[PDB]
Amino acid sequence: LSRVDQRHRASQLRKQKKEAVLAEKRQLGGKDGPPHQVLVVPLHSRISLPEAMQLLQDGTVHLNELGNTQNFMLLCPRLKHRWFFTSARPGDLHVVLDMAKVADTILFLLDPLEGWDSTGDYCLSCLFAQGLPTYTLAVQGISGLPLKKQIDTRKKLSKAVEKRFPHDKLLLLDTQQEAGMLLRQLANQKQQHLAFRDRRAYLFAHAVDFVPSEENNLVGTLKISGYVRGQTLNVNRLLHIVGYGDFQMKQIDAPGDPFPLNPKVLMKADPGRQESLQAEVIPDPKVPKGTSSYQAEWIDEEAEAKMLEKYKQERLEEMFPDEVDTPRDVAARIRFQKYRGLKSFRTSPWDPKENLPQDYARIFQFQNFTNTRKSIFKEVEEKEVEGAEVGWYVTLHVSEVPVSVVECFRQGTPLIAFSLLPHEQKMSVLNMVVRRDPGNTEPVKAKEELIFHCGFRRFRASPLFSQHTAADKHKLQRFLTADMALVATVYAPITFPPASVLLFKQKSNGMHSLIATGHLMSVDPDRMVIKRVVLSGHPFKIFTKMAVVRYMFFNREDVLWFKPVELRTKWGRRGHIKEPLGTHGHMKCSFDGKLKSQDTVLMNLYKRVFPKWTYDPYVPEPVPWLKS
Amino acid sequence: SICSTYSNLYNHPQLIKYPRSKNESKEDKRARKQAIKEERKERRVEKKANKLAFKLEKRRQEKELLNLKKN
Amino acid sequence: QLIKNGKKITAFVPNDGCLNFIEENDEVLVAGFGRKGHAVGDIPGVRFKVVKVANVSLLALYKGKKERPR
Amino acid sequence: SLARAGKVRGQTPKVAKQEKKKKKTGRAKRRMQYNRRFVNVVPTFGKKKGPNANS
RNA sequence: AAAUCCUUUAACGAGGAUCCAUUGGAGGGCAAGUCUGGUGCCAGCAGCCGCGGUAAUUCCAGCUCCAAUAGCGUAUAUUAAA
RNA sequence: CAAAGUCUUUGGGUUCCGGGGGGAGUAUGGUUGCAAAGCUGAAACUUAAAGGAAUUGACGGAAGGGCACCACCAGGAGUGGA
Repeated sequence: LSRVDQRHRASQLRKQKKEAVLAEKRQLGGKDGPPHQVLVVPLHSRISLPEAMQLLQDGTVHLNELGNTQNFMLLCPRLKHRWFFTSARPGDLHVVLDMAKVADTILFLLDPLEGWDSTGDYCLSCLFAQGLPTYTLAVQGISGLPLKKQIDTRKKLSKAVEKRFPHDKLLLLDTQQEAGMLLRQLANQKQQHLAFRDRRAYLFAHAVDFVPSEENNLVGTLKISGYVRGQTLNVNRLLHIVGYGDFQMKQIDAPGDPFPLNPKVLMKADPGRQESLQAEVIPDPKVPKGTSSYQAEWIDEEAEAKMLEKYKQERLEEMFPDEVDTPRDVAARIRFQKYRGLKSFRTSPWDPKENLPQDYARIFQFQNFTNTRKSIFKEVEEKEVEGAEVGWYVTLHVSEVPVSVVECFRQGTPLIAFSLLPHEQKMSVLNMVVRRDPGNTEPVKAKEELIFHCGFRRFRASPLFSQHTAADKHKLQRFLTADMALVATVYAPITFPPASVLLFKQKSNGMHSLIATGHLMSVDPDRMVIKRVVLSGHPFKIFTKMAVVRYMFFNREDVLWFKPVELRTKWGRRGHIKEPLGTHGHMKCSFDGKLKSQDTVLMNLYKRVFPKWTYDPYVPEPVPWLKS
Repeated sequence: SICSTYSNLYNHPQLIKYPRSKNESKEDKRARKQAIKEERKERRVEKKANKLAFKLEKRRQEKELLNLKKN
Repeated sequence: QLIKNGKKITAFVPNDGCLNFIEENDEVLVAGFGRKGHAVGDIPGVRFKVVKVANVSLLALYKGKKERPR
Repeated sequence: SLARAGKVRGQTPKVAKQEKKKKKTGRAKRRMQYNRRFVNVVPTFGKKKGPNANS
């Protein structure tokens, strides 16, 4: 407690934090980092990115290319730094979302006369929702105008971008010295540590070779040679490629770096005893002939029609909460067979181990999720496994890929490869909290077949949408509500949070249009969804606290079937039913308040609901996106 | 058969379980007085130390209630 | 938890349903409430009305005029 | 105990905005707020109908 | 210095869905709704008092209105009220 | 209340001392004492009231009166039993 000793404490704290920062900066880019990787996204159409990249290219270049795309290595010892540029087109939703989830600094190129473009807006909302590693804006046509329109064009840019990107300066590119300034900029930049990527180990694919087992098998050894950017990739673990499912690999080896900072041997084998294997599901499989019983007891455009019927049902289930018109011919206790009423929706119990389908025999339920996650992340952090470290230019010989993967890479599509943590390939019940972007106003029903990006995956699925409360019973939603945040739920592979939740929908022929976006809640089948049904009525005889209501049933013993379930009333009154009277649907009901003639007596019925089993892993190849 | 049924628990998923008389004299009264002296002294040494003990105990419990306020 | 000293803090989110905006481990500009450190009338032992969630405010997210990076 | 999250926001019948014309903005609003109060005034016995006298 | 802006000026440039004005509020302090619909001690509002347990002057939306107005909120230090 | 007066028409000298209520006369330190304890003396946090005079009398588990066979006594008829 003095002038000197507390300045000394300030000195110790500065030493601690600067040591931490110089620990985390040198190990990304350079003589330990793999390279520093920059992805390039223009937005408009007027950007001639060959002119951009040829201003940007120069140091020493090392020019790779692909069939269509053209990524390359860049090296300068002057800054002692490795860049790896990779160019992309917006709208190419598959390619951009597959290689900006493993990119490490995103460079947005912009036209001078306006900000985003609509295809770029689409990709921009996608990249916002799956996590920006680091953005850095740029423009190209500013030198072509003298000072007047130059300054005013920059002001129009900073006004047209600060409604989306609130604070950033526009580093212009006209000269190759502007490219030098841009590279000096992108060398020293605070990398937002994306929390999903660091908890695993992921390779990019710099080169792909293929050796088939037999060529008619169309299965064979894949050869991914690239760097390692995550944790220490262990060899007993599995591997996933983001476009073509998950599959277990055979050989890791470390050939030399083809491109150093300045100018067949393997370290590990498989052994299958410890190597976890591909068990995607549970691997275990004198009455008279005349008289009745009475006296005997005394003894193209159909799609638009479907759309308009969906808008009708969103009106009839959004003007109204969950109103259901009553059946008339079938006995109304049979069609509502497995319905039971709760007195209070929050409080009254409901056994979570009661009515499990035949498909709940094919899931892995965690007992304690949070501590198992802490144990797995604790083994990730403070341990060292026997596999190769970060930065190691390694090749993986993967045993069991098909050939069309190799052909899609020879097109120019990027492959990635991230390993799995223990219990990440098995299927269970996934719960995603999610909201709706105001880009699409299309109705999205309950069991719509959609496409998910839940944490570096790509799969068609069929959810059930829910209220998002931290209680036991959660209500089923019957449409995607345009402004609340809901919970979708799907049979799917299990994935440890955090993870971004993209959802898009086929408009027509591969036009994946974005609808929903969010993050990954607790994954467990115990969260049971409760589907509600409101049965309506009308109080056509009104006495003091007792009323006769019709149009809610049509038999008599239906009321004898739904007898203990309490009514409720839009004016707040909480009564419950007495005897029925009619042979048609009619009943007397006790109440607490007096009943208005402008009333709608209505009861509630509940069941447990659960999603359908669709985990078709393949996703159809998207087309370039355009405006509606 | 009206608002209740069987629905037993069957088939679940794969759970990955984690006094002074007249005739006394000098040194006869005084042994009794000195015994009362040592009784009173050791007894109030006890009382002082236990008041300090419950001071410590009240203080640590109100620290825990402060912690429960904040956390 | 804050950054700049390591103190842990309870803070408040103003509008309805805006807890859905925030996920764990996100940069939140915590701002205080107005009675200089005293609690609000209804809420016991809560000091601080959070404004910003990852460099955008809650008054834009509550009106939907912007979107939230992560 | 986190009970519910956002129950009253998205469960209103989401009534969108109607169409009007603009206000006069700047000085002409002050010309209106002067003439609406102190020129075409009605002589009033108790002054109970306020500027938003809505039933 | 050489320019840009400012000033001076040729030519185009005004019918209101435009060349469009927002930020807060409408129980009291405190200026202005017992208007209409939803939610129903929940979600929430609120600087304090209080509201909301089903006809809600406070919530959430529209419409109207208020104060300021190209500026207005909120947090914090501080001063007057003290 | 003959001072608890000569005080916004605010200045005769002069000492101690109070700034919402709790936390608290607790900590902790110094000091005195053989000891119990005495003197001086916090803060973290919490709460919108705690309090002071007077003022009505729903409630009396407070007391007195006064009435009634939709009260009792003395009794009748009973009902309640089938």
